[PDB]
Parts: sequence; structure tokens; C-alpha cells
Amino acid sequence: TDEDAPRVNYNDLGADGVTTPVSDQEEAPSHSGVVSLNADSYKIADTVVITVEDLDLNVDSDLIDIFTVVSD
Amino acid sequence: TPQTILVGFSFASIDIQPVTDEWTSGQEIPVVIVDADQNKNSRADEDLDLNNPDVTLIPAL
Repeated sequence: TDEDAPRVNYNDLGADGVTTPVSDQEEAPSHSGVVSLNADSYKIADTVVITVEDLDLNVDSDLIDIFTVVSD
Repeated sequence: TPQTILVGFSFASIDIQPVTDEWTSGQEIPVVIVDADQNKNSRADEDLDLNNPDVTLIPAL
């Protein structure tokens, strides 16, 4: 963020004739991942569901991002 | 632009809906089963069959 935000650079020949550059930047900050369960208490085979909200794990706007479980 | 295919099951709900408030004898009443797992073809009709090994699950009474 701030001074280190991802900035794109592009030279240009201005109307005056100088090769002045034009640049734009947009911050790419992180988010605090929040994980919670749907209920405070659960019965046997109550089908608990884990909801994880954290936008930084989205690595593609096209494909569906998934995370498997390690079996080793 | 690539597109992904997601493999996921669904929760079914079998319901018996009588035409009236009492299921008297000699009254055929519809049985409705909503299960996306058995809908394996989006361009045709899938009919359950005991003789078909592909149809894994069949309701029973």
C-alpha cells in the first residue's frame, strides 16, 4: 500500500513533444481472514459447515478456487 | 477465458403429497423426489431402473 502500491508505468509523447511518462497505481491490501461456524452447539452428525471469508485466497476470477486436504 | 466444472452432490427431499387430507384406499397420489445427483444428463430424461447398474439409488418401501 501507500508508496509501494502496484503502479503501472507508460511513457508517452505529449502534445508538446516531450516524452513525459504517465503512471497510475492501485493499492492491493490484505484482509483478516474470519472463520466461523453456523451454530454454537452441534449434535451428532449435525453437518457442521465452515465458512471462511478472506478475499486474499482468490487466485483467479475465472476458475473456482478450491483447497483439498492433505493425505500423507 | 477458461471455465471450470465443479463436482458436487446435493441434499434430496422425498415428499408424499396426497390429493386431500386423507390417504384413503384406491387413491394414486404423486411421489416427488428432488435429487440432482440422479440428473446425470442435462439434454435428456433420466428414468430410474433396478435393471440399470448406473442408477445406483432407488427409493423403496
